[PDB]
Amino acid sequence: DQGRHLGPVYSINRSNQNPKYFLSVGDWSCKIWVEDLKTPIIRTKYHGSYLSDGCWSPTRSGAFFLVRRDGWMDVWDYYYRQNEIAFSHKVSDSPLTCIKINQTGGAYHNSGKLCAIGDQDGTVTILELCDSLYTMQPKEKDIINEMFEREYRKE
Amino acid sequence: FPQAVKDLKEGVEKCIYQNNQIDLLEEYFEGETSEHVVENLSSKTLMLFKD
Amino acid sequence: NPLYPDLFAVSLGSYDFTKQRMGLICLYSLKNTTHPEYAFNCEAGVMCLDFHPKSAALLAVGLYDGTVLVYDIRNKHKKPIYQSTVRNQKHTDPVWQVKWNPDTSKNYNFYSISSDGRVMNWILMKNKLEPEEVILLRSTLIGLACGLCFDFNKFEPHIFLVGTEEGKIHKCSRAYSGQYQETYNGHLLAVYKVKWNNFHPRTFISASADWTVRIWDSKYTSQIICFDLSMMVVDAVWAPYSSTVFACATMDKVQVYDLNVDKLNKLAEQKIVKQPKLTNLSFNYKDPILLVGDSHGGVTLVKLSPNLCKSGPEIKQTEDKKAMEEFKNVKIEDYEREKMENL
Amino acid sequence: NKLEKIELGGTKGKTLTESIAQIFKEFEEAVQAFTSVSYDIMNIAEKKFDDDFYEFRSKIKELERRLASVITQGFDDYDTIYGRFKLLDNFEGLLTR
Amino acid sequence: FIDNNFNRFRYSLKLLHKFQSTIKRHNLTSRYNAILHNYATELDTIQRVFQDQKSNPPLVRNMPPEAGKIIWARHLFQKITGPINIFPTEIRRYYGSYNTLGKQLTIYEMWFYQDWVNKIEQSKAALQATLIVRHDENKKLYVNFDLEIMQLIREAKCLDRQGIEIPESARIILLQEDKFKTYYNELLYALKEYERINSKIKPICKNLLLPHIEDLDLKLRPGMVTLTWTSMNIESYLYYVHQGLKKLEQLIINVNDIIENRIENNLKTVSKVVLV
Amino acid sequence: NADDQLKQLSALEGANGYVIFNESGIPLKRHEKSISHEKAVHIAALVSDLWNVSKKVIQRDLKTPENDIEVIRLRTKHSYEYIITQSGDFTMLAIQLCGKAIEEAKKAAAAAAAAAVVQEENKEKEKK
Repeated sequence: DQGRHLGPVYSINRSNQNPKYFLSVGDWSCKIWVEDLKTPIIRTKYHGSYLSDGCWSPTRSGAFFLVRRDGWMDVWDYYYRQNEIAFSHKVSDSPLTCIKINQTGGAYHNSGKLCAIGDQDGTVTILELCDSLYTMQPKEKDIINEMFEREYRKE
Repeated sequence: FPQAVKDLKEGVEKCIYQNNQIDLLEEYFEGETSEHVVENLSSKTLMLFKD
Repeated sequence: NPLYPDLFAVSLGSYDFTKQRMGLICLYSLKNTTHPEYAFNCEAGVMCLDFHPKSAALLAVGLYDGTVLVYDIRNKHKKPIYQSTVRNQKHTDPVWQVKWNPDTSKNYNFYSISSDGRVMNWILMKNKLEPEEVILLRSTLIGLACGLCFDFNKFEPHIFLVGTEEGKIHKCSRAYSGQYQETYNGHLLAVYKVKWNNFHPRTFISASADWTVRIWDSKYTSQIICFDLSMMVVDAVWAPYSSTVFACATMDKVQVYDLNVDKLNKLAEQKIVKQPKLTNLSFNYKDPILLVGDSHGGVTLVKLSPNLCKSGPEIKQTEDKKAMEEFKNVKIEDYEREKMENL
Repeated sequence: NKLEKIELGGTKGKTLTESIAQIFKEFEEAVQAFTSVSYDIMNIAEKKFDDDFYEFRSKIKELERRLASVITQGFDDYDTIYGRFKLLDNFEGLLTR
Repeated sequence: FIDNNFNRFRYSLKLLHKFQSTIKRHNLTSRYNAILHNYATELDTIQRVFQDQKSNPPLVRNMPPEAGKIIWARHLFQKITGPINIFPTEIRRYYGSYNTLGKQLTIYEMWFYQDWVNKIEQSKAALQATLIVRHDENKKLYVNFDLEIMQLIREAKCLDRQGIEIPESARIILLQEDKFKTYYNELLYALKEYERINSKIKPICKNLLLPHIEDLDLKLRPGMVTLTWTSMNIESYLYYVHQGLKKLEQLIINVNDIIENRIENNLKTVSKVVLV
Repeated sequence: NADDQLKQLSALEGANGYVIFNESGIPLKRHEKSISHEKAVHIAALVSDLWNVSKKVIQRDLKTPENDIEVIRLRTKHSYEYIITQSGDFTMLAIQLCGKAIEEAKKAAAAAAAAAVVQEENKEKEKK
């Protein structure tokens, strides 16, 4: 009834750190829903064009990345500011069809360091994320669980 | 001997008072680093794959 | 600096409004007086400089165009750690008073009062600063009231006193953004500095452009005691070591008054530097030394006499450890009661 | 009582809830003063209760003033029409006239 | 005992309290003589202060000299009136105080009128000039805001606080003062943000990305020179500038990531290769 | 009279001990806190070698006629300070500490007192 998306849902994902919380990216704005609540716990803003794919960071539960169809990728971090995007980057002029984030790792690459985004043009770009974004911040897991539970109780 | 020791001590005491006023070797905020320092998030394209 | 008594920082600023020049912030260590321990260059003169009580390194800087600068002493580069911009809602005109909130639970809290008159609360973040308006100065007049100073009671964090250019001192509460707890109409001119008395709550001393120094009780709507000086009063600061002791510097004359020693007459009057007018004066908590700032930027420290001290009727009488933080509080109440009987 | 139950969980969390918790406690503290009700019992002849009411009236206004501030901060924080509207629904019955 | 009490009083507010106890019992005549004489002494020090503070009065902190000087004169006149009213020989002291006040009101009223006529004409010219301007030597965009408009706005606000009636033309600017501050703050933030974006671009790319840098000036330039400060939709124009910066940031950030990450790591690895 | 000077040296803040050396090198009087005689024999030999070398060096090595060292102060790591003053044929070494060092010493003394009190309490418990 209240969670119907304006456009068809394209990507459904759940944070590796917490299985109960999963975010579905549909049309202009992706939403986050709890395991037993029909309605979405948190709706985040609105975005230019549409969001083709959004995926949770495996290393850090708090920050999830959504790639828009305008060729701009914006990273949402709930650890610092829920209200605004942590940063916005333009991968290419062509629309980004999908985004995939690496898990586990080897050699010089840690979990979440490299993100692969596929453009409509057909080029694939791997972006090395900042160490602060990929590395877990102090008490991130405790803070995110308290905020999500509090939001769930409010809903 | 008696006169010299009071006099010598007096001189030693005078040296003690000047040093006692200020440490003079202390280093303000010695050792501790910058601690919190703003960091800009950054993104670096490592490579591009195209057909 | 709270951590080290020897290190004190004076930030040079340009007064008179029409003449504007770059202001250099210099921290002068007591060990070396030949040159400043730390030298900082700023685009505009620094109106106010403050040090966080919990950490000596954190420094709060207020400059012309309302820019708010945060500086870390530890950093070698010496560039400002944080800055205020139009997107960060930095206030207009000049931020005359800037202070550091003692509570560290919510990261670090920065309090700044602009010339326009908007109390601003700044919380330190990572590569970003968040500003929150505590209150608006806000009468058949155009625009917001101008505020030249603001102070926070140590005993109660919620109640804070903010001075105004209009000349009416306003007691304010953090909880009510749009409401005024109380207003004092005693001053006829803008109050340069308002400070709560040490060791007591609901008491403060305010220095105004009109050449009069007034001590007020928060419960009362008028100043309990008013001191008249022919020379215009620039600022008044309470003594940290003992209550009912304050210093006022006016037109090259600095006067210290103790209520117990004399009801009206100033205990001591001095002129540290004959050539220049004194822009401001500060008090050191650790020792009885007063810092006086001249118009030319020269800063001279004057050590007070041992004649004035707390628990002076009898030396080491009753052995009360509690009395140092309680008898001083008790003594002002007794002095305050005497003023009520006279009026 | 309804205000204590509210769990908005929007934007900044815990610090806002702690302030809300103190406000709910503040109301309980007022009830404990008024709640004790020494003598009183709504006597028409006794005017002591009326004096307590005026003191209680100031306490409710203080509670309401704090609610206005926290409510205004929350509305600015959401930054979206849907988010701000959701907060209004939670406080729909909590409006203090 | 009574004599000692009188000396202590010679503070005026405090004296009344002492008198109340005294009221129940030539002490009354002496008290009136002391009060009348005390008022005269206060008027004399204020009169000397008025002459001393004439040329260079100490204005309220962060207060305009034209408005600050007027406020100081008004406050001195109010203080004289309060003691004159308290005073209610006695007639001679009152006559002198009235002469001084009459001088304060007559001179300052003419003084207040002169400042507004000069300031209002100067303020209008500063307010209506393009949007932003770039120094020829500096070659960088700068906010074209005028200090006099800000100075006039601060002084205009002060008159309302003291209850003085400002002119209707001055009031119109004061009503829109809040809107101007926000517009000025956004423009300053954009210029500071603009420099930060330029700093991010590396030197090699600078020439390659020079046409893109021109586009920001190209989109900004019509708004810069045709807004005329009080445009019907300036805030909307500011929104366009923000959209342009975001588009420039996206491409610039992607270029920096491609250069500072994937290409740099390859070249660095080849240098550290050794292969022997 | 002579005994009072040793008490006076201890009274001065930042003073740990005082050692007096004769021309021969025998230590006349030393502080009780510092080792007595064994430390004095070891301190007197080092100061005489240093004082004699410095006195000889100033006159010849610096090529300055009639120039004699009056006081030598050696500041080392932590709070150590060793002012040396020569009166007539007797030269003494004074060891003083900085404010932080003095505070640390006071804390140590307090800890020792607390330990003694605890021991006394334990003894009382054993007696009970």
